Amino acid sequence: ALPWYRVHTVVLNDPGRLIAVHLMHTALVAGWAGSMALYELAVFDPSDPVLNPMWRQGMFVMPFMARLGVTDSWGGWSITGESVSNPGIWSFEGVALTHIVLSGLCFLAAIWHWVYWDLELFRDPRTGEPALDLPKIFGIHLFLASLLCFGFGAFHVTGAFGPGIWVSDAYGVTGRVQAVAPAWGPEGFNPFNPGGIASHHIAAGILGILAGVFHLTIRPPQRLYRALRMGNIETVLSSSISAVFFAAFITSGTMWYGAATTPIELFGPTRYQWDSGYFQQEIERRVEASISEGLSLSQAWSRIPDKLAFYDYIGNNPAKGGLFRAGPMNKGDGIAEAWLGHPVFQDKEGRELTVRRMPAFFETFPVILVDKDGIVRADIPFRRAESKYSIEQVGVSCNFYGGKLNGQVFTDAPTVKKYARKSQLGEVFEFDRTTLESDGVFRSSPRGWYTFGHANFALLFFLGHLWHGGRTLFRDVFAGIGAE
Amino acid sequence: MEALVYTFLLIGTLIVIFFAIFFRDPPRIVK
Amino acid sequence: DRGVFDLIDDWLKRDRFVFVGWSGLLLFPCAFLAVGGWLTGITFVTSWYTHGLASSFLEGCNFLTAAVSTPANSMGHSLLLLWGPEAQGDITRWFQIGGLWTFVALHGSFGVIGFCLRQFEIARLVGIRPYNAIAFSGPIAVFVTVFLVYPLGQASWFFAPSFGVAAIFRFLLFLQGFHNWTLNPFHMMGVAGILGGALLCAIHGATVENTLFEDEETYSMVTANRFWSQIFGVAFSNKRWLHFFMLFVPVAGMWTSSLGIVGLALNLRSYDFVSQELRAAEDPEFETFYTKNNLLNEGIRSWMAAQDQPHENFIFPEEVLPRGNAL
Amino acid sequence: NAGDFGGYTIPIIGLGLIGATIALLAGPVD
Amino acid sequence: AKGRGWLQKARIADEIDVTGSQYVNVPQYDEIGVLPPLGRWDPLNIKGQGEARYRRFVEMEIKHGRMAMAAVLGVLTTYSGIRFPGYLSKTLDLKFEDVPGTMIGSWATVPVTGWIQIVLFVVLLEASWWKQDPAKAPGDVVPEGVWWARYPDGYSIFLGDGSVKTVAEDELFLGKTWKLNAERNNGRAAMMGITGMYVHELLTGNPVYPLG
Amino acid sequence: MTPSLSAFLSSVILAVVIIVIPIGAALVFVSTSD
Amino acid sequence: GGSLFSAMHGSLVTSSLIRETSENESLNYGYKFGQEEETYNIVAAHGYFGRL
Amino acid sequence: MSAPNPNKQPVELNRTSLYWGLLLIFVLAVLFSSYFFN
Amino acid sequence: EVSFGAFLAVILGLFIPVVFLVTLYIQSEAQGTATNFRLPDKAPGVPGDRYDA
Amino acid sequence: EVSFGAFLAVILGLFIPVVFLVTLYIQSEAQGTATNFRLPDKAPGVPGDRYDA
Amino acid sequence: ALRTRLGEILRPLNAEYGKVAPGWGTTSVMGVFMALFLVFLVIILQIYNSSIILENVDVDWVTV
Ligand code: CLA
Ligand SMILES: CC(=O)O[C@H]1CC(C)(C)C(=C=C/C(C)=C/C=C/C(C)=C/C=C/C=C(C)/C=C/C=C(\C)C(=O)C[C@@]23O[C@]2(C)C[C@@H](O)CC3(C)C)[C@](C)(O)C1
Ligand SMILES: CC1=C(/C=C/C(C)=C/C=C/C(C)=C/C=C/C=C(C)/C=C/C=C(C)/C=C/C2=C(C)CCCC2(C)C)C(C)(C)CCC1
Ligand SMILES: CC1=C(/C=C/C(C)=C/C=C/C(C)=C/C=C/C=C(C)/C=C/C=C(C)/C=C/C2=C(C)CCCC2(C)C)C(C)(C)CCC1
Ligand SMILES: [Fe+2]
Repeated sequence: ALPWYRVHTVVLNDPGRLIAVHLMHTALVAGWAGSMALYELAVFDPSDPVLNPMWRQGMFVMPFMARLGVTDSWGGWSITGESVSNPGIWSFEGVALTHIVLSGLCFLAAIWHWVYWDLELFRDPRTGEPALDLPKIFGIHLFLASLLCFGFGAFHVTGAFGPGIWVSDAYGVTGRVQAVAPAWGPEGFNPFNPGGIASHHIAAGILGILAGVFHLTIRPPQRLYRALRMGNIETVLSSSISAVFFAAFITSGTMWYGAATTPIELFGPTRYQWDSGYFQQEIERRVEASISEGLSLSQAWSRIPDKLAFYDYIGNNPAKGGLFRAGPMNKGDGIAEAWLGHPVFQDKEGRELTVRRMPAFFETFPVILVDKDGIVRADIPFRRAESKYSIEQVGVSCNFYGGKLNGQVFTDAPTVKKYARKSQLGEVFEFDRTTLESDGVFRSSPRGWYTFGHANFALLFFLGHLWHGGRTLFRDVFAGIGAE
Repeated sequence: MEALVYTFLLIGTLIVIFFAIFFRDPPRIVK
Repeated sequence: DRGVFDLIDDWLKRDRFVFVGWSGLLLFPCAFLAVGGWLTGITFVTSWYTHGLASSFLEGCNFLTAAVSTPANSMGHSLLLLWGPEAQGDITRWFQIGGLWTFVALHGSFGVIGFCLRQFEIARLVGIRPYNAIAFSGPIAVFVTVFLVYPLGQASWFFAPSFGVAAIFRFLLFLQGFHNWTLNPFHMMGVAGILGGALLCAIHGATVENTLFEDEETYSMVTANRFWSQIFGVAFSNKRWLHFFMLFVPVAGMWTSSLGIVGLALNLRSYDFVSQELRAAEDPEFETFYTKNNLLNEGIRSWMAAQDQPHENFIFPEEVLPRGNAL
Repeated sequence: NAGDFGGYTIPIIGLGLIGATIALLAGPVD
Repeated sequence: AKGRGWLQKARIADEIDVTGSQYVNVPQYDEIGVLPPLGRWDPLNIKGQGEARYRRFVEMEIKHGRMAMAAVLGVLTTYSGIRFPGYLSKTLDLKFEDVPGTMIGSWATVPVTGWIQIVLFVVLLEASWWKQDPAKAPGDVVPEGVWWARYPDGYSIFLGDGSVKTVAEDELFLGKTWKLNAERNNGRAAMMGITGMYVHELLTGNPVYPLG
Repeated sequence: MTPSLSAFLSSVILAVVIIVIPIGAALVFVSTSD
Repeated sequence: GGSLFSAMHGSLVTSSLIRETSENESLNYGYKFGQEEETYNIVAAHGYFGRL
Repeated sequence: MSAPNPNKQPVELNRTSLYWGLLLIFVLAVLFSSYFFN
Repeated sequence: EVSFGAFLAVILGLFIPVVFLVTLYIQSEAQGTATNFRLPDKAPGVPGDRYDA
Repeated sequence: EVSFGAFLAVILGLFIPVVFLVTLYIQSEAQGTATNFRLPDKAPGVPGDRYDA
Repeated sequence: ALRTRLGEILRPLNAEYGKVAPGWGTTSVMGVFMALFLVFLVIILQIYNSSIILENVDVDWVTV
């Protein structure tokens, strides 16, 4: 008589079988984490962390392992590129294998709790019916969670007894796992300050322990117990679902806008770094500093790191992919091989021309060369349009500085047109489109996919909060009402 | 083989529609 | 009753000309400010300093072209509070930078929260199940994803819809040209739900009125089931399943299309079929209706970007503007 | 990296402690 | 005028059943030190050696566990490098920083005249001041008026609004029996901890040898 | 205290003393009256 | 408006269904094909919509 | 305890619900196959 | 470029829920609950009589 | 080169008969005939009594 | 029901079902903590939104 969408409500009044299905879900989730990491370790290429990082290869669980301090592998390599001798058990493979062993043990524990459902612990001594004292259970679980929250902040993050967390510079070129001192001032509320992570978990953990002491000692008010239906297991389901989508909306914005918990060396750059020219402005700032030192343009642009130039490329923008463009970022433009250098375009009048950069909105953007005033000087016309300001007519030459083509000058129109198209996407790079049979359409980073999954999951969990919230407050009439 | 998959999906949908029309649950009026 | 909370609870639920309740403490001021803020914007407030447009009755716009336009792109995702660091308490500068848009959107968002809470409150007061609140979660999901989630994933509040008739019409063609929103399967599920809901409204109202009893039940369910079984092949036999279905399909259409808008916030769009794009690139004679549509999307993007996004200072010469004469 | 924070000591002692407590509580009462 | 009349009005009312009726209160861990995992773990049956001989062992476990808890905290503080400011012996030019934080290092470097003052303070506490009363509970050696944190049954705690809750002896984390049990168990764990830190130091020079 | 922080504090104080407290007082008055 | 009125009417009827089934049985079994009496409480739904 | 569980309930899916589910799954496959393949 | 993973997504994304629905209906037929033209449950676990009976 | 058709042969060659066996057992449980520790049929269509009542 | 060693241990932790504080209890304290949490959440939102610009904290990527 139970419909298909109500089959799991047999567990609603069975605390022993409720632990069993929760242990089974734990076994599947821990099993997924070990399996996802093992599959990811099979397809990971750790050869070049500069132009082929984890986020270019579609690594999903690997950035979260590296964020908390797991950077070495049993194969002798590390995420930073430095060859490691002995990582111990807590390598990438050891973390993956432990989640598999934990999955099997939870699977066996789920079987025991399913079979031995009728425990005296779940029975109310006054009535003999199955009962769960939910306010007391909340105090136990809040105390246990706050102990873990405090211990994670005080020992793991601060490095007192722990590895620390991933920290980097403002441009993501020197990233490493390092102990982080807590920031107790107003700077701890800067989301990009990693010191806030340590100070939050210590402060919130302490307050949660104090709240756990209160919730383990003081019983709920009678009027609050009746209003919130605290004797019903569905009222905590509705409230936990609400807290769950509340967190998922925050972690979606934190991932999308960037924070200290989502570094660009693990998840890739954000779309707002390309919008504001974040890496571009720093690149010209370092070049202009070298020019004032007396270096020529060739050597000034040669000091620019390839990692910094790779960030200033629209193919690394997470807002450039597609919903059904599956696979890694290397499946798109290709696997990055070498920075080609910075092209400088010039007409026959010595005017320095800059290609107008492509906004993330446009799938295709017109190729336009403008001077320092802002007037359009050269063009790449649309297909067979009647050209008047074309590259051939204007006569634009291109000089490359830095990279592989350092010092080279290209003046023939087909190569100038080809590099003007590549200059529209930011820094010019050479790509291996044959290893993965890359098709040339841009894909999204792990930063883009996480936000899509968790903002959509949070939206769907808002619906579940309304449904399970209504089922709690209307439990008496949910089989129907009386005829009047 | 993509067109084969598309054709199989469309023909399967039409088969499901045929079974839903002609092999439906017969409506019986309560007494 | 006993205690000051109980007198307030009794007064709020008292039968008067309009029900108030506890949700009315949030719904009534927020909804009045959102509607009043919108009527203020379409009458007096311009969009000259944010969009380079006239959008008020004071400037000569009519009801179709007036709007409460989105903030300037330089504002980002600022809350644009009246006391915020942008307007700094200046109500005039607040109107000019588009702060009225965030006023209407934020008070409107808390308004629809209060209305859904009102649906929960009256259902508990009357004693019925809260299915109208679940059905209103469809419009909530559409409003939240389109007016909040989509600009929050984009560059700024500027790319959100502006509260106006013709401004919404621009937003339709903007998402078609820039995201190929019609080719998204989530919008397709939304169209099926919304057109199916209009079908269900028309077919149920016609059937009930045409199977009426000449005067318990007012219409013949047996006759209606017999009619549609022989006309269409299948028919409803359960009246309760028929009415859950009338709830389900338009609400599921709202929820499915909202999931695609979230993807469109991060530009995770269904823009292209890659194999069809690659084959047309190597073979210029190949052409389908999807490839013709991507050509029209390029025409939308390049011809509107100069005026739709005036902050970017796009200067597009006639050579780079796509045309049908150059194929 | 191996040998840091006690090496394999704490995971071995911790796993042995969990296994011993489960075996201690496995028997029936009275 | 007695200044304690506001306490009764600020006192929270007794907890009841949700229906409205009075709550029904509705096991083998009666003695302090008898805890859920092992219960009464008495392999040598010291409880069967006599009530006088068992009363001796309760005070003996309490005293041994109390010094071991202080001893463990002392080594963990000094081996970490935490020191008092100034000099330990201005006559011997012994700064606090010069003395090793290790157990054997601190035991030898501290002067014997300094060690005598520690011992004599313990002797003074053991023989006159903190003497065990046979009528009093085991381990209750602090006399009245020596400003000790006590948790009697029904003692008052205070909430955010100023309301007062009375804490029974069986309350979690706040009752007397919880704190009495936690003193005994932390004393038992530090008893094994301090001898383990001694032998790990004897073998490697590191009291916490795997760590560090 | 920056001007934006002072503006936020003023906004919180203004919300409490113009919206919350007057509406609550009006509710208490009309509930005890009726 | 058709989608609005369809969802509105469906939610109003689904809200005021008269109890005829068990604790977690599907409520659609509470309606019998060919029955004469009303399957939902019309006055309760009308009162809800009037107060809404 | 391994007692007979009293919360065990039979599960029901009538032919109409089966047809609705089959139609939903087939139509969803028809809609999303083009996007998965490209 | 036949996307190998896309073929499994279409096949398994169709086969597995179709299998689940077919398995649910067949055991419903065995229990006599695979019709909506039957009375509500007489007792817990006891389906009501069909309208034709 | 991953043989595309070979993956479907392994997957569908395993999934389809496993599905058929699981569906047959589940409807057998609904009829009370999924145990061999029961008596033979007392009548056509009526399964025999189980060994433990 | 089955009695286990761990079940007897955890028995007092699930023995207070239905026990409530009479009346409004500590709801007034809870409302204050909820109001303080609401103000705190608005603060960290407006800091991230740059609607509250603090003294020398900058919402931008930091070094070390
Ligand atoms: C000074 C040490 C000391 C004393 C006097 C007591 C006394 C008591 N204990 Mg403790 N106990 C101790 C240390 C002690 N305990 C330590 C370190 C632990 C943790 C491992 C425990 C764990 C414990 C539990 C779990 C329980 C007791 C119980 C008891 C009571 C009766 C059982 C008994 O007497 O066994 C004590 C046995 C002796 C004193 C034997 C003499 C010392 C032997 C020879 C030590 C063996 C060598 C040792 C490992 C050091 C090695 C050095 C090497 C060079 C030889 C009594 C109050 C029961 C109870 O709590 O009642 C209130 C009970 O259930 N004890
Ligand atoms: C006014 C006044 O006076 O009122 C007083 C009253 C009163 C009640 C006294 C008060 C109190 C409370 C107090 C004093 C509490 C004190 C607590 C204290 C000091 C308790 C330490 C435990 C240490 C343990 C368990 C160690 C075990 C460690 C073990 C088991 C080890 O094996 C150690 C180890 O190294 C080895 C051997 C090998 C290594 O590989 C691993 C590790 C490192 C693990 C007040 C309120 O404060 C004030
Ligand atoms: C028993 C045992 C064992 C073993 C174990 C194992 C080996 C495990 C495994 C495990 C595993 C191997 C698991 C896995 C899992 C997975 C999962 C769980 C998945 C899921 C998925 C999903 C859920 C998805 C979905 C989706 C899709 C498809 C699309 C999109 C959307 C989504 C995402 C939703 C050992 C020896 C150790 C020990 C002893 C015992
Ligand atoms: C924003 C703002 C605000 C608010 C304000 C408000 C609240 C306002 C209101 C406003 C309003 C509230 C207005 C209104 C208006 C109205 C109107 C404008 C109307 C019109 C009408 C008409 C036109 C009609 C027509 C018709 C129809 C439709 C149908 C039938 C026929 C006839 C003809 C009758 C404040 C102060 C807070 C401050 C900040 C800012
Ligand atoms: Fe109707």
